[PDB]
Amino acid sequence: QVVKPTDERIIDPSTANTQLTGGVCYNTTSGGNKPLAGSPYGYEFWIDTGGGVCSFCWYGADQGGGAAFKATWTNPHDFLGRLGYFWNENKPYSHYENIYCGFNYTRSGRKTAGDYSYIGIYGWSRNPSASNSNERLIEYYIVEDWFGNQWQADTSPMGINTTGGTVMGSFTVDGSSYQIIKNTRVNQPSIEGDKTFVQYFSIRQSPRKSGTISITEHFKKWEKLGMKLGDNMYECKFLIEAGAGEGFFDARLIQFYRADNEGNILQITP
Repeated sequence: QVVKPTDERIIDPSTANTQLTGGVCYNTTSGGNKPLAGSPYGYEFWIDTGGGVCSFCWYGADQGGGAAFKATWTNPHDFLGRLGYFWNENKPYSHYENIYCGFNYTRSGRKTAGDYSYIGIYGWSRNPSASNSNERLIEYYIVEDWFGNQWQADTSPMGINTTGGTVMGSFTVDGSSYQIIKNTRVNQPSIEGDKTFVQYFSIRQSPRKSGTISITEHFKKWEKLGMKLGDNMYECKFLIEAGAGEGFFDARLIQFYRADNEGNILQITP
């Protein structure tokens, strides 16, 4: 049985709404994961073949829960900015115990991030022993929010017409139903070069800009639906992805922590 941690070092996301200052900003691609000094986290700045003018600023180890960042973009071609745990040490998700993320941010409004966009938790995992060769590499998303577009409101959850693929199931956690979707990307770019791989999505049905994500609950449910993650988790990071547009994301809080089933903290920042 999993008990929610109540440790005093956990910041209440609801009222973590003071603007942060004093970022250190990066304006070009990071060439994969790059560590942050004085921090357990790594960041990544990624864009597709370019348009440019994005910035990604970390708010440092001693404020905003330690993983807070701000991003801006101006007509990017699929900008991804992310910060959080980097692993890639041949361990399954369950090796990291119960993972949580407390967040609070502001962002630009509807239709400032193109036709598609994602905010939430993101990473990859490898499962080389999967019988289906398409499932040996996994890209995953827990989507708390997005920017909508001309056709659909940012207050309405994205669906398979944005993600592609198939609704596999659903469950309720952290105050909302999530729709679970599996998609196959066919000869597309990945962390292992151009190939076929699968994407797993949990789409929050009631989008939000602050709260707590019970990350491991999503991993457990995907696996219950036959969406296996395998034995080499790559990373687990908070993401802003903007397909295009011109806008910003500005976190007052991003706090990862890990706890055992009894709720004792194994890892937390700051």
